[PDB]
Amino acid sequence: NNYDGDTVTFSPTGRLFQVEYALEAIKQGSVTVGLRSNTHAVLVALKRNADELSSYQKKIIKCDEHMGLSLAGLAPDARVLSNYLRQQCNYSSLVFNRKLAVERAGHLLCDKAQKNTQSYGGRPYGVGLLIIGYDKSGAHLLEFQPSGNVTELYGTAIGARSQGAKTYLERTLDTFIKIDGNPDELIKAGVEAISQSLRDESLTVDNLSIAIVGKDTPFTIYDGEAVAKYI
Amino acid sequence: MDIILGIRVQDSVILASSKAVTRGISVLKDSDDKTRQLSPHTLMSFAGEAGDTVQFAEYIQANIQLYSIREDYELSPQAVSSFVRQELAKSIRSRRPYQVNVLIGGYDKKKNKPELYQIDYLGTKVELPYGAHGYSGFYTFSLLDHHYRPDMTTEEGLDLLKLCVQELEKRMPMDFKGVIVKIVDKDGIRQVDDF
Amino acid sequence: MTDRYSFSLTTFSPSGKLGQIDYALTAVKQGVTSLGIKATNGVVIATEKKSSSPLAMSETLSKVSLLTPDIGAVYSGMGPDYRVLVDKSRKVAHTSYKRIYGEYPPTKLLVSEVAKIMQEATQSGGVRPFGVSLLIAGHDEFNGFSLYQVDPSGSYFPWKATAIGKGSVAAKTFLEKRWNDELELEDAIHIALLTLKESVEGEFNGDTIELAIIGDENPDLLGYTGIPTDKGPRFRKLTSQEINDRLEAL
Amino acid sequence: GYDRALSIFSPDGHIFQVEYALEAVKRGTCAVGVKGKNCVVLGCERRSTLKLQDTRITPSKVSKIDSHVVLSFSGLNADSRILIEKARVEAQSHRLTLEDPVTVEYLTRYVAGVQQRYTQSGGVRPFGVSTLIAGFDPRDDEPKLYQTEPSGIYSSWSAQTIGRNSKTVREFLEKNYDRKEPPATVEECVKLTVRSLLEVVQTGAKNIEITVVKPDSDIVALSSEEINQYVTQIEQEKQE
Amino acid sequence: DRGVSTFSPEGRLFQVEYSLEAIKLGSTAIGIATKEGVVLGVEKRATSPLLESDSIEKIVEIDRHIGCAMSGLTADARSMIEHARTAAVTHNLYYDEDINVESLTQSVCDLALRFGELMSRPFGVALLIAGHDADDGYQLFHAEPSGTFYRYNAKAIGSGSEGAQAELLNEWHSSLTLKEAELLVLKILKQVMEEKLDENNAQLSCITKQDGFKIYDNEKTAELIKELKEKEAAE
Amino acid sequence: TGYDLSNSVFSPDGRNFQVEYAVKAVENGTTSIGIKCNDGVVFAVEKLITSKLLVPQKNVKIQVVDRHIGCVYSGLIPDGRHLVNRGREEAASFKKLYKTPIPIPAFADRLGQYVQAHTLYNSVRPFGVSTIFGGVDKNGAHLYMLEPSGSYWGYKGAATGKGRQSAKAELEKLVDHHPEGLSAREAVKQAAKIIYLAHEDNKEKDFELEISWCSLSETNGLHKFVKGDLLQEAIDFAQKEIN
Amino acid sequence: GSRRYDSRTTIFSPEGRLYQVEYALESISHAGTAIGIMASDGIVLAAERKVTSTLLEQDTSTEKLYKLNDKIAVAVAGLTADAEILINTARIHAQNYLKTYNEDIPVEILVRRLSDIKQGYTQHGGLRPFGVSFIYAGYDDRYGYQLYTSNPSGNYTGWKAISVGANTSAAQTLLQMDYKDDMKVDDAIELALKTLSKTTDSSALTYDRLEFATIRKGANDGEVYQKIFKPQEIKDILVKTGIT
Amino acid sequence: GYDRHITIFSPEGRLYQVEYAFKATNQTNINSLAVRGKDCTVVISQKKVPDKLLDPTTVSYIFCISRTIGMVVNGPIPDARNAALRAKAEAAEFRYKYGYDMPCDVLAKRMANLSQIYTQRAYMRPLGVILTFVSVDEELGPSIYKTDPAGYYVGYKATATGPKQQEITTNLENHFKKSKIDHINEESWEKVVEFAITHMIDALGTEFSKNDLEVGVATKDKFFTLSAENIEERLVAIAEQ
Repeated sequence: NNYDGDTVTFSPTGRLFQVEYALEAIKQGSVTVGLRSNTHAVLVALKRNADELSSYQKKIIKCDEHMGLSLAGLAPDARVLSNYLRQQCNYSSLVFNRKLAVERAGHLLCDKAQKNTQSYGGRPYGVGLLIIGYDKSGAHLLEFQPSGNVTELYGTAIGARSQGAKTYLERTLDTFIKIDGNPDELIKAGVEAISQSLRDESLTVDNLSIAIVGKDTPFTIYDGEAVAKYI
Repeated sequence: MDIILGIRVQDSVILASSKAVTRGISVLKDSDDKTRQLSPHTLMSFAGEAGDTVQFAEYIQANIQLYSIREDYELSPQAVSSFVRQELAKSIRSRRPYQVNVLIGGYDKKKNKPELYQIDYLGTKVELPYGAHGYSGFYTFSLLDHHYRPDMTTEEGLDLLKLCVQELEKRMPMDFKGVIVKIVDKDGIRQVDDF
Repeated sequence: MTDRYSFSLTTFSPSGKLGQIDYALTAVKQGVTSLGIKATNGVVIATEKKSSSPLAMSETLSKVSLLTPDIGAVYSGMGPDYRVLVDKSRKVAHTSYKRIYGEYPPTKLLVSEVAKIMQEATQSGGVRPFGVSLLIAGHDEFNGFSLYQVDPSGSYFPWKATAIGKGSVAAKTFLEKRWNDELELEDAIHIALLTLKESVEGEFNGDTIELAIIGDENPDLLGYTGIPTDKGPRFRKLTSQEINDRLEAL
Repeated sequence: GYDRALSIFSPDGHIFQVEYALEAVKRGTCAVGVKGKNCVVLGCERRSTLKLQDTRITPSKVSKIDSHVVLSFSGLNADSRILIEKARVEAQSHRLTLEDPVTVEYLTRYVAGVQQRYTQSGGVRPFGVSTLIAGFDPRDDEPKLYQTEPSGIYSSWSAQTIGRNSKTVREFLEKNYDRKEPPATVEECVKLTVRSLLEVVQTGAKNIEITVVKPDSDIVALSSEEINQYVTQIEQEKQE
Repeated sequence: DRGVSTFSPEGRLFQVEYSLEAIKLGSTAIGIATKEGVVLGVEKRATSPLLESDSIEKIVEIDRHIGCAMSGLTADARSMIEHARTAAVTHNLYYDEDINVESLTQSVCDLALRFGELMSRPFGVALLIAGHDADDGYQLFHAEPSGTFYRYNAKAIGSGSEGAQAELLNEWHSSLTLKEAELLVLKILKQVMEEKLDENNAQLSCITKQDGFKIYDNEKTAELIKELKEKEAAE
Repeated sequence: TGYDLSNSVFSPDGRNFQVEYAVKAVENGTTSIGIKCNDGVVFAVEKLITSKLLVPQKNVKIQVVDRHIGCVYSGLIPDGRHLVNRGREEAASFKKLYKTPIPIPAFADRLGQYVQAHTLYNSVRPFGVSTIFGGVDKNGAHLYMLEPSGSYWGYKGAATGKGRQSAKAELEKLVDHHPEGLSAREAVKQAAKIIYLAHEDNKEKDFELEISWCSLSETNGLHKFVKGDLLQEAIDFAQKEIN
Repeated sequence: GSRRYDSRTTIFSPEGRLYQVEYALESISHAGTAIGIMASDGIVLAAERKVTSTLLEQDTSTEKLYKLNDKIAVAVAGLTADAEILINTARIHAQNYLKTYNEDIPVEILVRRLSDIKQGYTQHGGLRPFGVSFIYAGYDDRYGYQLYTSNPSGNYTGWKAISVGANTSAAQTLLQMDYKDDMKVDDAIELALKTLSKTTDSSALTYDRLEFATIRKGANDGEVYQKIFKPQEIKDILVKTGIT
Repeated sequence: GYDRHITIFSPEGRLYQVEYAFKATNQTNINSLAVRGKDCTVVISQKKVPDKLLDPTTVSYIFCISRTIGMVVNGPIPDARNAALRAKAEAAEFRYKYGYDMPCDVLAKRMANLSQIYTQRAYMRPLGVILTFVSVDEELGPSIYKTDPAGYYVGYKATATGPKQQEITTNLENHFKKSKIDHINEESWEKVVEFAITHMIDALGTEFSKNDLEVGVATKDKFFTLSAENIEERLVAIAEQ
């Protein structure tokens, strides 16, 4: 109200409204799902078009051979944060000959977002990210909020109508965690999860975007006729 | 480059500058004009290290042309020479100094007088009836000391200049491929196309 | 962090007033009275030592300050602002003059430097004006004795005699009746003590009054002998006893 | 440093500081440009509220940027000097590096770029100035006339006016200027320019300035008497 | 007042949303992508008849294989064009090849959100970037001041955009010829323009693999306008 | 009014309202505690299980500084991470110049001055965390708690977050009933109980217990996380006390 | 943050005016009147000190008339402290020019430079403008005797006769009435003092309330002399012209 | 009304942020007292530990700035420690640059100058503290110099600070009106501490245990604080006469 003019101002109840408004931009964004087993980790994303002449906005970005994310919210902010992750993954490989741990990647994203919430002149990031990866401790899934809060999960969803997919994953928890050594079935579970968030529209060939990373699987993105198999 | 001469007579200033450009072993050009018009009644000839000479001359030219447009007025030869001196005095304590020596021949329209200024790369300025840079003075000054009069005509100045060039062509080891001669007077700047 | 106040805090209002300068002058008006009188053979500057508490040692608080051996200063208004201005004035006398010319600045030019500092606090980014008016007395070879007033705006004026602060209006009228161009230094001190008594409520003695002069050279205060041209400072702060002696002939 | 964003968008998609800069131009004295077949004429209004003026030394309204290009303006006089200085420096810089004087379009594009920059840089306000830039490209006999404004947009004009009451003189030019047959001579072009200012000026005395630019760096400013002869001939034809 | 980088309660940047309103006031620009090439067209919209209309430059070359049309505060586009041209040329210098149309577009869009208290405000202009490369063929992109860019088969921006976009919705198909696209841009421009469309107040351009980016002559466009008139009178 | 709109502004009371608003964010956070024992310190924190999809034991909250200091905080988690990152820089520079690992009181002031600095200007926001930290140095065990104002003191026991009142009361009983002191192993058990008891203020969702400790005898003066059997033993002891 | 307290000193009004410039001009209208008159054989500068005191040391006092170099002087109207900042900058510029070209700076070039400095404070930096208007009286060998004025906007103009400060409207009308082109310095001295005597807000015009200066080629032969009048010399010229 | 938020003048020529910083000074509800002996300078301050969970040994508002200089603070602990760290850094730098120990009055002036800057520069707020510096100076002898948020400072024969400063001040005034000397005429510092505690008891009307007080003592070449047991020995001597 009187306390939402900038990110440097607490409200009388201790809230940061500019951060909360940035969180609101994610809720307007298109739905994207993340889930993992013990061998693989999967991203599923519903892409959004402007109209029938337009292309469908890309949602998934590769960060390294073993790591990548999906976005929901301001796309240019995702480009900035993913670029930073690309650099940090790269610094780890060049300097230490070491693949960057997914947990450490989450810590770095948290700290980068935090600085934009405590200083004058700047603004919070207006995007949410779902980071998947396979490192020395197996498969991982992270959820990033521009408040700075990063959380490790078995599965999750962000964007508009993401609550439906999140409840489905909460039911299916015991089933999909056991899908080891079967990439197709894990993606099926993710496609079925994101279907719980659809209304009026359905998953078409240029609508759907899928990414996977695992034990002997580099981070790869599937679009176009490559996802027709799962429709 | 090599030889640049200057002489101030009754009503004009005459500048003579060699045409040769030599890059070590070969003479690459024999028609090089080692001068820049700074303003309608002011001419500057130059000699020194390759590249720096033309770079400095054109830089000065640009600055005087800028002043002329800003004020709608031509600076006096004295004022132009002082500006050039300061630039060279500034340059000598720089990271990489301009290795450039100049003569400035101008006709002052206010005083109705020709003026010749000699400035070396250190920023050493002197006003002279006649001047030179490098070894040119060593061969020519004894002739100029003898024949020079302050009331000489332009034609007499050219004749005395011819005698100087002839002595240079006789006793200098280097072939400087003749000189381009230019006259600065009340009507402006013109080139003597047969010398 | 970083100072993000790069804009002026003093600005013109629709009526053409510079509010912050006017308000700084109001702070000066609330300040304790100080005065200055110029004689033929000297200058005197004086003020009241308004002690905040009787447990406080008011001798440790100097309202009258030496700027150079021949220049002194007194103020009315905010004490802390004065103290830092004295520090800056002492330094600028060296950096912008003595380290260049090998001699102390003339009164008018040191005043000019202090004035410049006060002007800049009226235009520079993220600062308020100084809440003081200064009276600067001094001597130099070619200008003789002089007395100047400097205001929060940076404006300065030379005076034969003047007063600033609390009871300045009444004090200036008192000085107009007594001042002439034939006054000796002792006469000016006498008039200074008379003028200052009117604005003082409580105790009036050497311990509650601070008074200094710009007068003859004091070779006894030089600290060394041997150089004929060096004859000592013209600034001298009067002692508590010296003030009380002149209060009996009052 | 002072970084405050003074030029910003409003809810309706307007940048008010740029729009208010145009209001400063509206207040400025009228300036007009007309191009003939082999010339361009720049006319300028002088407000007669200021007499006891020394006209020898007072800043003239038309400024040479180079020997072949001129610049006139409407708006804040102090602001215009900054643009004129920058334009003159760029003109010499162009000659120094390209070894050819600026084209009229290039010089216009530079000045317009400076104006635009001051509409999205921190801590600065836009120029309260619109300019008319006229001249001839090197070794070219085709007349050139361009206009710039505070936003930084620029364009070419057969004839144009800026400043106070420019709506009126543009009205005149739109019905009197024929594109198929522009003022064939210097006389005809100056006459049409003086006529256009007489719609707005008041007295045809020391209130009208005229500068003629011809090809090959031929620029001359007309005197009071020369302009007065145009003023005389125009009204004697009007008495009919 | 309030920050230039402030979020609204809905999660949108105030300044970005306001710049989008400035673009709505701009003159119309249309692009249509085909398998034979991409066509770009604009409304010139001269403010007066004395303004020489061929000096209005709202279609611009970025490289031989990339063109660009603008709508909104067109002065703001100049630094964007300069950056685009520099990026295209620089990539050729570093890699001895043409730059991808998408990569060029992405580079332009990186400038967009570089504002705060960098430039003091967002750009008040939208761009249609059209071009061809070997990997993805003929392409058309819409670059906004939000930093977002969408690829389009066909797109209209400016004051007549939503009416034009509805028209492009019906008319575009994957088998359009270059000639058919040219007439289609002219037809839709004529529909949304205030003044009557002719060769002086409208401008066409195209990008083909063979000939590269070309702005059409007024004589060439005049013939296409006459061809349009006759085929509309044909039924 | 308007005094609460900008940081570093004194109200007519002499209060910095922005700092007081930062405290509200702390009070909204989960419960964290610290217990000073005979030869060391124990830290414990409540982790709310928002969903079944959270991977157990993965989202670690307690942080180590150097090798002998533990830090836990309640409020805005990112703000706490920023403070610990600074603390790690401070500890590194101290050890670089002076060789010895940073003493706990010395480390306390480094965090204190940094947090206080974020109350001096309107261009920055105060920290939205209260931090409980400490460890073992050459003079023995030390426990500290640091507030958004930059204020800190030494403690026998400390608590912050939503269930701080409940926790404080439990800590006060331990101080009274053990004037001679508490063992490190006892302190771990007691820490588990107190978090379980403090969870009544957050009873809607279930939680995960996380404990760490530094002890001269039990961990050689190094900070370690309580894991496996010792953690389960503490959970069992805690569950027995609430029933 | 800090934005809250920013007055924004460099913005246009809806009418296209610069707030701070306009308000600075309002400030200057309350300053003591300064007049400059240009004649064929010299220039006169006359100015009124603001309500003085009998205890002010006049002979060592300077608030109105300042020397920029041997050929150029200024009359000040506005904040004296602001004026001294600009005056020192102008003195330096004159010396920079003299060092560079070995010729005295032409009057207009100095005036343009100071005016450009004033302009900058209205367009960038977020600082308040200088509350000062200058009258420049000077001589060079190009245009001869010249009078200029500049104000806080950074705009400058040339004049035959001009006033700044208080009552300029009344002063300018009186000057416009009695000024002629073939006028001489001694006549201009009389006009300036007569104009101040009629426009003043004081009861009577006396020597202690005035500062006076002339720039004459009344220097022996082909040179120019500046004369800052002493208190006794102002008293004499007041008697000569028949005002006291 | 933004003249109340930053340190610019109000229409009355006042600085409200400075005035409000003086009010923050009494937020701790603690009173301090300082007196001078023949050979020493003593400072006492109330100690309040309201929470049983606190470690009472870490609760302190007296600071050892240098070997010779002590400082007691009236105001919140964050600002107190800010001032303490800076004073320590300034004192150490002074010794390094000028080759002798920084005098108490010179440090006071330096900190007062820093405070003055916060009253003139807008981006910096005043510190809500009053700083009382004590020492036995090698030139001036026993010294008390006190600084406030306005940037004011002065020397004192004796002084008091806190919510009930007036009661203590008047009590001290009345004693020095009797004795007619500028100090406590006593040989040992122990008896000067006893004087200080006795007169605080009289002025406040409250009794003190060993944990209710905090004492700092300055002698030639060192400043030190007393332990609870040292204070207890002081309290016993007071009660036995």
